[PDB]
Amino acid sequence: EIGVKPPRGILLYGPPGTGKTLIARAVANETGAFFFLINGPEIMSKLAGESESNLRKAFEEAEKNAPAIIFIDELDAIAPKREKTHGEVERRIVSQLLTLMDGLKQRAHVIVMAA
Amino acid sequence: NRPNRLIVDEAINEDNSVVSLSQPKMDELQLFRGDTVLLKGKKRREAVCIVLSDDTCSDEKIRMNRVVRNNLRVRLGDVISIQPCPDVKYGKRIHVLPIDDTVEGITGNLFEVYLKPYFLEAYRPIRKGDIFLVRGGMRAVEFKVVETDPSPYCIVAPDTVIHCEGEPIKREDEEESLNEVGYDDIGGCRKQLAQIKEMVELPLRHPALFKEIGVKPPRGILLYGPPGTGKTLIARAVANETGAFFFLINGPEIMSKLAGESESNLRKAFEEAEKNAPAIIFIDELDAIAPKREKTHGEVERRIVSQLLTLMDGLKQRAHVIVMAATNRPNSIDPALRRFGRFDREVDIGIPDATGRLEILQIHTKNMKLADDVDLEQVANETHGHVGADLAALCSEAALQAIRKKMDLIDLEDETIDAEVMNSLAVTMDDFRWALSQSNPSPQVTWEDIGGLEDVKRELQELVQYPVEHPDKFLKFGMTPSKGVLFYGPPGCGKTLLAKAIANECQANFISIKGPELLTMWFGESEANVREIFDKARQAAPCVLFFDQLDSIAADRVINQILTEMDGMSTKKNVFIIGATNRPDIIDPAILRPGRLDQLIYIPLPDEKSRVAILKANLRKSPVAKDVDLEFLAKMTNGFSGADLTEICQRACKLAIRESIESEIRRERERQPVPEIRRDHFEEAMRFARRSVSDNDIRKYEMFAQTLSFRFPS
Ligand SMILES: Nc1ncnc2c1ncn2[C@@H]1O[C@H](COP(=O)(O)OP(=O)(O)OP(=O)(O)O)[C@@H](O)[C@H]1O
Ligand SMILES: Nc1ncnc2c1ncn2[C@@H]1O[C@H](COP(=O)(O)OP(=O)(O)OP(=O)(O)O)[C@@H](O)[C@H]1O
Ligand SMILES: Nc1ncnc2c1ncn2[C@@H]1O[C@H](COP(=O)(O)OP(=O)(O)O)[C@@H](O)[C@H]1O
Ligand SMILES: [Mg+2]
Ligand SMILES: [Mg+2]
Repeated sequence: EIGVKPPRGILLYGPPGTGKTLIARAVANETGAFFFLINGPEIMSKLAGESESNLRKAFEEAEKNAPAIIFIDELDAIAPKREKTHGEVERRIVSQLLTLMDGLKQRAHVIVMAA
Repeated sequence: NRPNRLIVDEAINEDNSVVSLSQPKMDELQLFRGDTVLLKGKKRREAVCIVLSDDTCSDEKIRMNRVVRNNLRVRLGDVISIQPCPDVKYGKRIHVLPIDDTVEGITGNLFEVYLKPYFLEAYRPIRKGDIFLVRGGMRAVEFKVVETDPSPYCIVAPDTVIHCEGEPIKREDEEESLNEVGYDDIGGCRKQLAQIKEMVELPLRHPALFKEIGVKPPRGILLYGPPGTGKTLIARAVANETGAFFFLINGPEIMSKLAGESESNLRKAFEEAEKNAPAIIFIDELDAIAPKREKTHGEVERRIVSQLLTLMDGLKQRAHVIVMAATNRPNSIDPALRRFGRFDREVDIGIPDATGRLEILQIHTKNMKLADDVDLEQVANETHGHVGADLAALCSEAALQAIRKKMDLIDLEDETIDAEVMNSLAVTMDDFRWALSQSNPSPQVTWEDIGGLEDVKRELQELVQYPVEHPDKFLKFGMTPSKGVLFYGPPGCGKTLLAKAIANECQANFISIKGPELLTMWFGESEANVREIFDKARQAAPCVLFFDQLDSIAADRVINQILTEMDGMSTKKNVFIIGATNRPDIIDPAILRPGRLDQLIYIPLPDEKSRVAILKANLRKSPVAKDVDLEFLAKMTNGFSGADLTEICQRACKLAIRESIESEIRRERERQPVPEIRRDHFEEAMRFARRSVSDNDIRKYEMFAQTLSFRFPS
């Protein structure tokens, strides 16, 4: 009614031990919306291109169970500087994540967190 | 400004089928009442309606109701074009579809209740996609025209078949089409938008014009700006209100595709662009898709860059397609892309200005429910460095403060929120003020200190201020002011503070260097020190250079470097040099020639009256009682410099301060005055002091003075 879109991406950053994934656990335990958990290195797959498809499938799994929350633990594992990345698959994964985040406005009911 | 252009006006008795035009403009267009005409507005939205006339209508205005206003995606005061729409045939079969929430809870037959009476013998002209509102039933229901036969323009005759079975239209789709994004939405870049439109639409609209002059249109347009300016928004707006087909390519979307599938996508984009000419290709974030070919760790990126190069070179401009790019780092784009023939024109999208950011805030906040108190102009002023993305984030933060203010009355655990709260909820100026609070945008010495030498100070203004005081007179009358002045005499005239005062009077920084500091006991370091000092003076212009113990500088090539750089410094006219010498005989004449040090000013020991002036200055710096006589102190300081007299004042101040503190501490301790000085302390400081400069030094300086009377004939 007031006319402002919800915040689509929240980044939790801090020194080790502060309680970021503890916040994630608390939210996953006491939120109403369906909770999807993503661990960065878990995205990797041996088959050609299956890791980007894993990120994609996670996002559409959030789509079907809307509203949803996606938690991407250890975001720096899969989101380094593409100017400094020497690997093709990692660069494709970062770009795929960027495309998903840009479409997250199209989603209209999904919120993603990262620690 | 054209007769076809008509300013939007309110309708009085015009329904969805009729529009009113003034009689003089009705004759000007050679139009007749009852004719069918084509209506064009923003965002390439058209309509067809019956044309009528109203004598109460202003000439420059056109009458059409709110529904027709919506169908043209405009508001009151906007500009639309009017043209005849000949050969609109009678309808055979047209399909209309309702809106979901407008029909929710309605279970009757849509046709009989709404459509047939509203289309009964009306001969209503309707174009595909038009939205029309029909009264009746329990509540007014909106409908969407999805299909007509013939298309797009048709007349609903009595024999026209009307059917509405199918799927209703959602509110989200209609809302997205309604708000969407136009040229008016982008604010603060009207110059850049005008340049873009004239650069891109003219080859699309008039390729023949470029053919006649014989000049090929620009092939590619490159957008470079800091992140947040709105290049993607400009791309979307161009995608909207251009007749040519628009194909959008995202750099991340192409990178995310597997190797060889990005190649196929680029090929298919160019093929579709040439197939449906005229066309536009946009590659957003060109830096993402095209890294520097010299420095790229992946072969796939180089392949994609080279494929883009070949495809853009292969464009023959007969299809007249324009490729368009946007970036955050223009230098990150490959040099081959920026060369002539590829992305030849580059458009800079800078940070919006105050009026521009006020415009941006207008569009951002016009969706938002607003109170009367909040003023957008003050917020725009307080956002000096905020770019449009920061403005949107600031709007969100202000809304969030409104939410927090209404948070206490509401409950999070509730499944629904109360209506009285939301109609009570409103954003004020204070919310924007808090958002602004959190938001983050992306000499000393004077002339009074030195007592005396007022004429010397006037000479100093003649030296320094006159070029600024009257530059026009200097321009008319050949004049290069002296850049160097020598102060010769005892170290008792305050020339050090005269330099600071002359620098301060023009608010120019002042540099002071001691004589032995220049030496370095190295073969070329000492000379390089002088050159570095002269460079500092040149770059820190306007400035004044002071060389304490300048004579001590003067086998020895350092002085010769000084002459060299003093010759060189003549190019810059606002740098000044002042010289201090302890003995005048030692300094070489080559230092004191005109062009290096042409003004010789004698610095005399302070006068007794000048000593009283120094005493007044010291009374200003430190409170002093009137029991002591300033004349007596000045008399007793004949052989003492101004510095030693000031030190006498300082010591007297110390003694009197000690006396006052001791008396007040004695009073405070017995419980458990005169910071102004007495004559006793002044006598103490007089007898403590020793002479600064003997008579012999004054004899030397006087002899130097004597080493330094005309009437023209007839
Ligand atoms: N603010 C806090 N309140 C209560 N317990 C906390 C808090 N912060 C951390 N802890 C506890 O300390 C430990 C911190 O581990 P945890 O992995 O949650 O921290 P983190 O900073 O999010 O981790 P990492 O930096 O490795 O991602 C856990 O046992 C957690 O329960
Ligand atoms: N001049 C403007 N007028 C209206 N809205 C603007 C303006 N500038 C920015 N915005 C708003 O700020 C946001 C800009 O997002 P957008 O992705 O288009 O920016 P950008 O600078 O082109 O992006 P990027 O850095 O990814 O190239 C949008 O919400 C847009 O509505
Ligand atoms: N003739 C003078 N008249 C007024 N003040 C002086 C005079 N000579 C020195 N002073 C004061 O004494 C302080 C030290 O001066 P000093 O550097 O010894 O003079 P000089 O530049 O002749 O060596 C300065 O702050 C200056 O204000
Ligand atoms: Mg953790
Ligand atoms: Mg952008």
